[PDB]
Amino acid sequence: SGFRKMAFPSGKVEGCMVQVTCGTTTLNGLWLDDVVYCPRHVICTSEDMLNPNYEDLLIRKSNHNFLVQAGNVQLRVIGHSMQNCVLKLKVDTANPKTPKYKFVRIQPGQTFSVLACYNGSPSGVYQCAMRPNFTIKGSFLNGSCGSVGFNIDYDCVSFCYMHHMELPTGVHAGTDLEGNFYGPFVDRQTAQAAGTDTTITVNVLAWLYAAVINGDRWFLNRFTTTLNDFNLVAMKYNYEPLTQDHVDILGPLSAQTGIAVLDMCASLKELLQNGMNGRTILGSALLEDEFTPFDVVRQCSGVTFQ
Amino acid sequence: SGFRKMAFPSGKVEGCMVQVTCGTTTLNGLWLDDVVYCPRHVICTSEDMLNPNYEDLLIRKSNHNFLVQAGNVQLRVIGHSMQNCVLKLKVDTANPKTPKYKFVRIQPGQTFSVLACYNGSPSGVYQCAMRPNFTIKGSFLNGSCGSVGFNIDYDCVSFCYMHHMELPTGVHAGTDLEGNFYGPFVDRQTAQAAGTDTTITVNVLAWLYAAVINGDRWFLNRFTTTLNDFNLVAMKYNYEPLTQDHVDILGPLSAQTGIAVLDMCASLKELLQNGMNGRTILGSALLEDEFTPFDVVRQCSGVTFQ
Ligand SMILES: CCc1ccc(Cc2ccc3c(c2)[C@]2(OC3)O[C@H](CO)[C@@H](O)[C@H](O)[C@@H]2O)cc1
Ligand SMILES: CCc1ccc(Cc2ccc3c(c2)[C@]2(OC3)O[C@H](CO)[C@@H](O)[C@H](O)[C@@H]2O)cc1
Ligand SMILES: [Cl-]
Ligand SMILES: [Cl-]
Repeated sequence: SGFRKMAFPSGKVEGCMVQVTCGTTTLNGLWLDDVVYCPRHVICTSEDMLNPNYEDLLIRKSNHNFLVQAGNVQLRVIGHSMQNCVLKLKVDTANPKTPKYKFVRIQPGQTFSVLACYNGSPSGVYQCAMRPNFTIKGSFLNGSCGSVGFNIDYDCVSFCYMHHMELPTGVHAGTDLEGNFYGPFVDRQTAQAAGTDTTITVNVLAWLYAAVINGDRWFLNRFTTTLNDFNLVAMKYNYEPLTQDHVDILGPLSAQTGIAVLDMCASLKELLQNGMNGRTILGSALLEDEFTPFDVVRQCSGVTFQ
Repeated sequence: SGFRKMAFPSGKVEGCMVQVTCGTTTLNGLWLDDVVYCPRHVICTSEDMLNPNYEDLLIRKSNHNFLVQAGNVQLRVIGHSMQNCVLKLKVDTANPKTPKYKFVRIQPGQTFSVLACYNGSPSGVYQCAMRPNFTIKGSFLNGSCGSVGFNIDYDCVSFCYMHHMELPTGVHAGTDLEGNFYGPFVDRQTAQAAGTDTTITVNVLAWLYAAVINGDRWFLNRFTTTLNDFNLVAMKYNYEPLTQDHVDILGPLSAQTGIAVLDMCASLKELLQNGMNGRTILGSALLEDEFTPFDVVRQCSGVTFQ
């Protein structure tokens, strides 16, 4: 036992990272089959970003202007095109390391792993979640744009995110692999502010289920509640309303533990009202919301990937 | 910016994981060059573990009894030998994926990443630290024995840990790659209890330096202290005494931030005495001690690995 914020093994995605340089800008790209995906702002300069017209900035570029390096070998670019906020560079070699993969657009509250990269070289891996206000709370220095978020199922990598920018508040915005941003964010430097960072209540309960499975049970109480009562409390603490679909996704953890979902909501409610009183749950002194119900089951079941 | 508990990319180690079965027991092994390392308790049954005599249990084994599978291909075992608590199985093929690597025995307070594996297949990766009482607080289900902890420098993997067992308290014990356990723990089921889980003060300050670099500065105050005063406080809160070598390792973060190490200790001191008052630092409501000073510099500098 033990429960930890665990990322997916990163090897399969490490094999797709490449460096992309246009003019003076270098960032990362993702090499899948014979196509290299990267943020389109690689073609921008520093003022270019105040109010760029990418359609016009790309007119000045040709295939030979995009220097793509995979490890120490240069890749040949035979085509380029813009799709939403991403450029797709067609190279003349298929990546030999391409895993089986899919492109998916995730929902707020879902989690995924990030392989932070600089200059096409991996730096580290950590788990993140798509926040209800559509930002992620990552770790990104300059040059990390183009690093991707992903989940792995069996032997299929589902890419879900590509990094594009940092708000003045230090949180992060990006796109899916079709180039569409999560949320209202745009790839220009402007007054962009994030909405409320509401907590993903269904992940919190999942994590409370994890704790009981992993021996922490002090928060369990003699009470129960209803969805309509619970939700008055979640609305007061800036929590996502809990829904019947969520109660349903929590069924399996409820079955394995024998603790009814609504009794667990009653545990969460008292914790919101009274705090933890200086105690801890799974090593944390605050309620954790970046573990989905699939993530607790997966980690508590030892699911592996081939 | 942003600061997160980041693991090392796991691809290089994913290429060394293999399944090891002796009789009915399956666990993981590490395939480096032509040798496969795994816990010696793979040769034990269930009662065998109360007070095993591995010397005698191994006398009953031969090379053909150790079934080593790498992905879907079986490996041929041409030799086996015990070194402390690990068995070394010599196979007739060198692993083609062997990275450059080293075996190191770490010091308490040092951190490393774990690639949790089941049946020779990776499941996830997370960062851990060797605790002052020589246990690690991991995530391990049955079948995870043999998963390794590691750090990567440049393109050299320094293996530092191999998982072997769980104490009744849910914390974990293991060995280095030479087969010697960290701490007093032995590979038998007995009354083994962990000593105090003291906090690694030099990592805490490192993380306080990370927070200031990442915009959290509310804990900074108008005070300073001395090592001898500070240490009276660390001793009262079950913190490791801070030493001059530690002040020295913190120099670079002190230089980059302009906050004197002893002023930062004065910040840590008030936090120990008054608590955080319901606020948070780098997203945590408690003081984090599993980031070493090298880990903050590395993550805040974008160091990558080839
Ligand atoms: C085969 C051995 C094994 C596997 C997994 C676990 C841990 C575990 C954690 C979390 C969940 C579950 C199991 C699970 O879903 C939520 O529990 C449901 C009700 O018992 C069950 O119907 C599901 O098939 C599923 O096992 C223990 C032992
Ligand atoms: C080249 C661009 C760059 C690199 C790294 C960073 C972040 C950074 C974080 C943490 C530390 C340091 C830097 C560092 O050690 C601790 O700061 C010391 C005093 O300035 C310096 O002497 C060291 O070389 C080292 O830069 C910013 C910009
Ligand atoms: Cl916390
Ligand atoms: Cl974490």
